[PDB]
Amino acid sequence: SDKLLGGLLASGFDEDSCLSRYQSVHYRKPSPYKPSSYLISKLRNYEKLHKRCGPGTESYKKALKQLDQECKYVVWISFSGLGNRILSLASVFLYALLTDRVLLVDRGKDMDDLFCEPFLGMSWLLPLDFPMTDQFDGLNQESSRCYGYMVKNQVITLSHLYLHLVHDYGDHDKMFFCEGDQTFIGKVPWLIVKTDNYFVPSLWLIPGFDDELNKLFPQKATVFHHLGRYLFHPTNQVWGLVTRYYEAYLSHADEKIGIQVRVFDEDPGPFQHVMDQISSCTQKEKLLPEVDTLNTPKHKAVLVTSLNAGYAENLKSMYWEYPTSTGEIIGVHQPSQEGMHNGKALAEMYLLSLTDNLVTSAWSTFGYVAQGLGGLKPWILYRPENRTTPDPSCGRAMSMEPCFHSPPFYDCKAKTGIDTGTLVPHVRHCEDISWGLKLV
Ligand SMILES: Nc1nc2c(ncn2[C@@H]2O[C@H](COP(=O)(O)OP(=O)(O)O)[C@@H](O)[C@H]2O)c(=O)[nH]1
Repeated sequence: SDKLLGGLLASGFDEDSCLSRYQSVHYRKPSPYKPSSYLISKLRNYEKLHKRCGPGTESYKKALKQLDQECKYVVWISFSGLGNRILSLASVFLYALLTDRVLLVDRGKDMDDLFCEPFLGMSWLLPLDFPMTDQFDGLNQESSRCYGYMVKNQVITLSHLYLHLVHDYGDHDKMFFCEGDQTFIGKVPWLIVKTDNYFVPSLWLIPGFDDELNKLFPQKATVFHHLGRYLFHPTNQVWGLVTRYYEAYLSHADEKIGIQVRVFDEDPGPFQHVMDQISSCTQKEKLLPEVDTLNTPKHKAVLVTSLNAGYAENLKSMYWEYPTSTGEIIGVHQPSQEGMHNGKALAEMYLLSLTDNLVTSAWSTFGYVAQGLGGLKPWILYRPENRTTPDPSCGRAMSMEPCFHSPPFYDCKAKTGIDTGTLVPHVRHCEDISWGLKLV
């Protein structure tokens, strides 16, 4: 039932310690995407595993002694910007599900300040004494237990491997995405991953993983919408930022439009070419109305997020200064202008996720997280060139999924390059960044 997201969440968490977990319902349209029964059982079974093998259990103490050389593990290193961390952690989780491993999370500076516990009865956090923690900063493509390094140097009983899956990775790190190397990695009890990518799409190209993924996800472009909603619930101090903003500014409207504005440029602007992009997109797509210089009205709330407030200022000044062609009543709202940090950034992604129709910015993982949690197939503001308003200014995404920006392009069987975006109908080149891949 609705608190549990059609069965995706388990009941029995203590409510006061993570209010947001089951108070989604009061702020959110129910999602039209039903998790499959298979997936539900995958998630209930994972909780069982994570309980038996989790941090602090006897089995975890037993498995830990294998670091000097019936439970296996993958560890995520807190690394990169928040949006990356969300995506990448979700990917690692899917990985864990596909390899019968326990997920442990490096809490970094902030992870448990931002997210509640997602696994009933046992913490997902990596213990603070974990032997290898001090190495995490230093782990890279040239480390001795780097899988890519070992393959390159043709080395090959491993108790642990580092898996370098950062965007800068290479031909050898990429072999992670091949069946045969998966077969070998399969036997290693401790995996340590550093990554900044939503690498989910290339898992669908790995035989055996394909069959399971088809079953878990009959609707293939719901991977981040289900797993993201399962894993990420914001803590009480983040959720207060959401509820307070939503209550004060947002909850009167017949309709909500999200506009997620990321401008990848070392000058904060604001830029007139992007202002014009945003008013062309919202108008040409009938997301917001035109204004004039000469039923009964709906109220639309425009939620703008950006580092700079100039975009929201413009929209605000336009709908203030001029009547709408439609008679519609438009209000424009932006929460911050950042130029608690991480907490505001998360809240804003969750407030985006609450909108009825979302505009995103090309290449931005902030937009990916918001679209995904909300189950929103967005309109993507294309990445400009030469400070000119792209024409067309935006277009509808193929699907609500996040883009894998740095995928491998290798046919593991033939052992030769290949464009892995043109192999199956459900894995395609991204709308924003044509190099990448996403599920459709
Ligand atoms: N609060 C807030 N922070 C933002 C916004 N846009 C960018 N940021 C900050 O800059 C970071 C951008 O990195 P990331 O989250 O990985 O997303 P990306 O760089 O757009 O792909 C965000 O996490 C925020 O800390 C915004 O609209 N609101």
